[PDB]
Amino acid sequence: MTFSSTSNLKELLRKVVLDVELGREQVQLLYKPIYDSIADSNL
Amino acid sequence: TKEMKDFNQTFSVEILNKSIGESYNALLNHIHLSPIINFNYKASNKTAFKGETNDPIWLGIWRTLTQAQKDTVIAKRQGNILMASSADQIEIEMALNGGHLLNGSMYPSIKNISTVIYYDGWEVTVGKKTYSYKGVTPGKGYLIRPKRGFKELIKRDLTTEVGNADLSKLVENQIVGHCYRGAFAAVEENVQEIS
Amino acid sequence: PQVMDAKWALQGNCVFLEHIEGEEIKFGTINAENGPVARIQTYATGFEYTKEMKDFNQTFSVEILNKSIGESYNALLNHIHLSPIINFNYKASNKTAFKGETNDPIWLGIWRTLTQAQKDTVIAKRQGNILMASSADQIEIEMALNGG
Amino acid sequence: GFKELIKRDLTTEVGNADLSKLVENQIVGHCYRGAFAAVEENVQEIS
Amino acid sequence: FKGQPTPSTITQITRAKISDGKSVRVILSEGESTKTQQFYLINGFFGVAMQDGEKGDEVTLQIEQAEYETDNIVTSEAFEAGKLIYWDNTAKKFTTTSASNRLVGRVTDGKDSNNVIWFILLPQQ
Amino acid sequence: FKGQPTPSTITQITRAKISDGKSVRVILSEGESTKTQQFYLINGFFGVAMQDGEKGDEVTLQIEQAEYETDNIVTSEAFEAGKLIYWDNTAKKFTTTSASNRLVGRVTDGKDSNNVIWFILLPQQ
Amino acid sequence: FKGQPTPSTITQITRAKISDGKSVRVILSEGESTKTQQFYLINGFFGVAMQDGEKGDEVTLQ
Repeated sequence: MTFSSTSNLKELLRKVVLDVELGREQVQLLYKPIYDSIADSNL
Repeated sequence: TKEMKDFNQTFSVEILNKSIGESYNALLNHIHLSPIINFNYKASNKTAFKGETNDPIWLGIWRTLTQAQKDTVIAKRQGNILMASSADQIEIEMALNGGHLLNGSMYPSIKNISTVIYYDGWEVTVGKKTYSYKGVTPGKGYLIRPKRGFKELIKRDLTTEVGNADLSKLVENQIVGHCYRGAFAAVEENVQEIS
Repeated sequence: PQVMDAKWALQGNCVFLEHIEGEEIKFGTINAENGPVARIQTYATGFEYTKEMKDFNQTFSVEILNKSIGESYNALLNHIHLSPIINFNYKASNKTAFKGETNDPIWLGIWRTLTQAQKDTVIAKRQGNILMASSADQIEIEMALNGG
Repeated sequence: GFKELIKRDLTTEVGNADLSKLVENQIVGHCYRGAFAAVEENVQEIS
Repeated sequence: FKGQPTPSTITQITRAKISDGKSVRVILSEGESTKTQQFYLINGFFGVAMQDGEKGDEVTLQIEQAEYETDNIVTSEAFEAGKLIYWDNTAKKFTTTSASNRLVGRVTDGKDSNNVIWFILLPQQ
Repeated sequence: FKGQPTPSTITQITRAKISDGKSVRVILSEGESTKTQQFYLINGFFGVAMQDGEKGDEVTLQIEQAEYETDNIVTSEAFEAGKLIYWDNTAKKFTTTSASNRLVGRVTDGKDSNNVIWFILLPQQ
Repeated sequence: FKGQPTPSTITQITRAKISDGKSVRVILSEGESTKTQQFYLINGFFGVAMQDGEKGDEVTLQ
């Protein structure tokens, strides 16, 4: 009795996820040391 | 749509918040730094590759760096922060660090550069289009005087608001993040470098 | 399992375009990033020897076959794990040329090429922390990694 | 970017033996293994 | 993600609705200038330009199909309530005559003494 | 009720608006199928099918007249900004040829390198 | 089974090999008979009948 018969029936076969690093890079505020900030809602 | 928020369990609002934060920060970098990159430098600011020599080590940008510092003290710019594409990081580090001996020429460490920065680009594919902020061009750098000729105007930092839903279609609130901001730059705070 | 299923995750996309006062805002999007898929194969080997050969060939015995199995086993282990590395049709990005090519060097000058690799593995974020090479170049690769 | 999967590292078994030919047990050793690898970890050096 | 450990296929969850479409951005050509809050036929779009824009500039038209007030009519033609209204780009004026003019709306308030009319902006046919 | 304890009269209050009409339900014919977030001319209604379907199935078309992003275009023709576009159902793609095709919008953003265009959807005349 | 609360779709996993195929099972015709352990061409199969087969009786070839 081949294992290939049970290949398609993924429900019967145990499922394990291939652990891997997924995501996207975190962006950062590079400018800040250069610029001097002035904050005022009325500009 | 509200169905998409409910049934698609992985989907939520937090992904939208994260993407808003990322795009927001990337555009802050763009608006603040793109004046530096895009500015049409004149001959007074540009400094050619003084480390040409003949068979110098690729830390010869050190030479090209040092002249630029002189080019700032002349005209009293006094550049203090370096910016350059991360591709040229290591060589710049080898210039900034105590670059090893070369034919007995113990080149000393360059000083009065408190900080270096690496503004590479930032690309994102939204839908069927791709929007990207150009980074520092490879093989270029900028000596910068800080905080005097550069001023950031912050009217509204970041305002995210939930807007016009449509109960007739069971569609959740449109979320919109908007900002009122600007930047002011100057030619009298920059010296360009090649490599 | 015979095949290990991939991971999945979601991200969003927005751009913050410049907003004229009369502008109608442009919406964002989402997308799904799916991990890779790995599968496990089967390897097997054996023998078929007549009992007469066992009986008379006094040199012959099972332990020779056990040693041969061990040798073939570890050889298959290292080959299956590393032959993807060697056989890969590397593109131009991963091919760091021989930067010891500066004329009249000392052959610890392969150091230069290694430095180029340490540069190229840091231009791209793929910082390579271990090296592999044919043992024929073990001397120079030592001299490069030491104080030449 | 490199991962080794080991389901059955190594099993050796003794099996069929045609007594009509006076043949000893067939011996078979086998393993269940897989390797995941990528181009996102490697740089090809020359010399 | 650059320099990720492993390849990973990006699946774009396609969506269509880029924007609500109330207002459309356009770029003015070498013979086109816009004053704020006026009607200009730019790139086949007819709407209320919301920005002062000289040639080569970037200006936003409003095409919300709401009710609009205007005064740029041709005074000779009597605009009665309900009559279809077209845009004559040669003279840059509204007009009741169809001819080759571009249909833009339908008049709600007839021509008053001051040649003002209120209409509703029809879609971009 | 039915077994009402007292005779009574029921008076109706007529009202014509039933829904905003932004989305139309349609039933797929035999020669029709729909993919999520794609344009289809079903029964004279052109819109973005929001659910996958097959023969004899029921789906929802969005006809909001907003701005939509798409690339299913005859790439030979140049879709400059502002040009009218017609759905050719035989080829099942946007064109600028008209002929017997169905006028389905006007382009806001011209054809970029990837043959992607942003266009406003006309209201199904 | 019969008292099933839920409809169930059966998933029949196939396997072509059914038996080793050493012994082919045949039926004795009217004009044919077999003895124990003897060669017979029954229904195009040549083999050693191992049951004394009468007409219409059953046997086991090899």
